[PDB]
This record gives sequence, C-alpha cells and structure tokens, in this order.
Amino acid sequence: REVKLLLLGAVESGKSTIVKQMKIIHEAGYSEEECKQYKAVVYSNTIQSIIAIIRAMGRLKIDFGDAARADDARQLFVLAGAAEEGFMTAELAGVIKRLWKDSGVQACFNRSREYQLNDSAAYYLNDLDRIAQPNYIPTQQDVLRTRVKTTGIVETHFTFKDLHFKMFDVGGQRSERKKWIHCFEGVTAIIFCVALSDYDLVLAEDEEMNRMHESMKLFDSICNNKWFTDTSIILFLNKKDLFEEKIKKSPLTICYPEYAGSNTYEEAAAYIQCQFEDLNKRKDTKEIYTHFTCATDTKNVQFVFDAVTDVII
Ligand SMILES: Nc1nc2c(ncn2[C@@H]2O[C@H](COP(=O)(O)OP(=O)(O)OP(O)(O)=S)[C@@H](O)[C@H]2O)c(=O)[nH]1
Ligand SMILES: [Mg+2]
Repeated sequence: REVKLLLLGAVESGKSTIVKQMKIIHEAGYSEEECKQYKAVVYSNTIQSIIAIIRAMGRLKIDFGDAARADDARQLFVLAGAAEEGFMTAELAGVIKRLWKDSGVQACFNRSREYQLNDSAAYYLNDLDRIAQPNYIPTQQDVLRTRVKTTGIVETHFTFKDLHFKMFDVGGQRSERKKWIHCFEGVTAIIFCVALSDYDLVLAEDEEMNRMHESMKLFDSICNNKWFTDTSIILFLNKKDLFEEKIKKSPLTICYPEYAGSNTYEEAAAYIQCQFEDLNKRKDTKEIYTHFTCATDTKNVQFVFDAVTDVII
C-alpha cells in the first residue's frame, strides 16, 4: 500500500513544482500561513529576475530605451534589500514596474537564452501590481511559480487511490546529483523530469554542454541502471508550455542538428520524446511511461498523475 516515488532530473526540470502540486491536488493546498511563508520567496524571485535582466544588459551592451531608467535602476539596488525580507514598498514596485516596461529592458528579456533567468520572471513581473499590493498573500500559482534550488532530500506524504505515497525529491545541480544514490533504496517508481525548453540552453554550471544533452546522459544512466530493472520509469517531458512558445522562434537543430521535422510543437515534441526513449537499451523488456507536462498547471498534473498512478497500480 505504500509507494515510494523518487523525483530525478537536472536542475530546474520542475521536480519540486510537481511535489507542490501533490499538496494542492491531494490535500487542500497551501494555507494562508504557508502562502505567507512564500511571500519572501516571491519577492526575492521577482527582484532576482529584474536584477538578472539589468545585469545582462551590461554584459550584452543593451542600452535603456529611455535614459531616465538609469536612476530607476540605481534606486533599485538601494531598495532591493527590502524585498527578500518580505517587504515591497510602492516605491520599489514603481521602480520595477517602470524598468519592466522599458524597451531596452524588454529587448534584453527576449534574449534570455543568452543568460540565466528565472522561468517565472515574466509571470511575476507582469503581475507587479497584484503582488505589490498591501497585505499581499501568495496564491497557489504564485507558490508553484517560486524558484528555490533543492538541496538535501525533501520527503512528502499523501494518500491517493487508497495508496500511501511517500514522494522523494532531490536537487539537480552538480553537487546534489552526487547525493542521489542515497535515495536508491525501495523506490517503487521514478518520475524523471526534463525541461523541454532546455534544448537551446547551456548549463548554469557550464556553457559548452547543451542542458538537454546533460538531461539525456542522466536519463541514460538511470533508465539503464540494472538496480532499477523492476522500478517503473515515468518520464515527464516538462515545461511543454514554454517549449510551445520557444519552438516557434528557436530551431530544435541547435540541440539536435539531425532534426528534419518542422518547428511545430507536435513534431518537435515527439522528436525529443524519441530521443530520450531511444536511450533505453532494453526496449522490449523495459517500458518508459512518457508524459508531456506543464508542472505549474494543476489540471494537467492532476490528470497526468492519475494516469501514472493507474500505471503504478
Ligand atoms: N512555465 C513553467 N514554469 C515551470 C514549469 N515547471 C516548472 N516551472 C518553474 O521552473 C522553476 C524551477 O522549478 P523547480 O520545481 O524548482 O525545478 P527543480 O527541478 O525542482 O530544480 P532543482 O530543485 O533541481 S535546482 C520554478 O520557478 C517553477 O515554477 C512548467 O512546466 N512551466
Ligand atoms: Mg527542486
């Protein structure tokens, strides 16, 4: 009756967002106290995002659309400290707001594949007025959108379909992957997450190795690990919503030079699915249960997880 699910995957593939979904779906979601706890993370993610674009503008040599933004940018650092403490003055919000609307800033934002930027940058920045209002309390989506690198082993429990689930989540960054082996015992099923949107990105840890190629190496390792022969391997080709948006303006050939299909979601998605499933060295004896997901979308995850559970039995 107990089921141990181990979430694996490279950095920022969406493993922890899936864990938060289990809370939203199988419990009653984040309470007011828990949401308030996330208020400091939302604000630091937001400042972190705008500072990242402003930093990038310096390296890439992009000017502000209006010279006036220069002192707004300086006023940003003077007031940024407040943010991580969980406070957002109308003045700071005003400063971020004006910065986010600048064409030079927007020009740099659109070049975000050239540097590291929070996936939820536009989500928070576009909702500045809401998140900055007095007595703001994060909504479940706000919590789902927060980014905090995972270190250590986070364990979560929930009951679904009469089964007692014990879900384990670990971090995907270099230092943390070395510690995955500590969770290899008694795993009922592994949900390996992959950010489909990584195809045109370099690692936060390196820039000559394509993030998806790294994801492929990790999957090749796990999937084929004989220790995992009787463990169901579920593959979540995640961030399908960002992939759909990217495929229209960024060639999949960057990652896979041999790709002949068109820049359409359906064709490119199927191609990546095949790339990963092809790594399975025992296709007739081992089945990989693939699902396309958008971790932040509760409904998608709810139906996908219901499906995965039926597979687990
Ligand atoms: N738009 C969008 N954002 C997503 C999706 N899945 C995850 N995210 C966002 O991506 C960021 C990273 O997600 P997270 O769950 O922290 O990744 P992780 O794999 O758990 O990363 P780590 O813990 O190894 S470093 C978070 O801000 C989360 O809200 C998705 O499908 N769509
Ligand atoms: Mg995590």
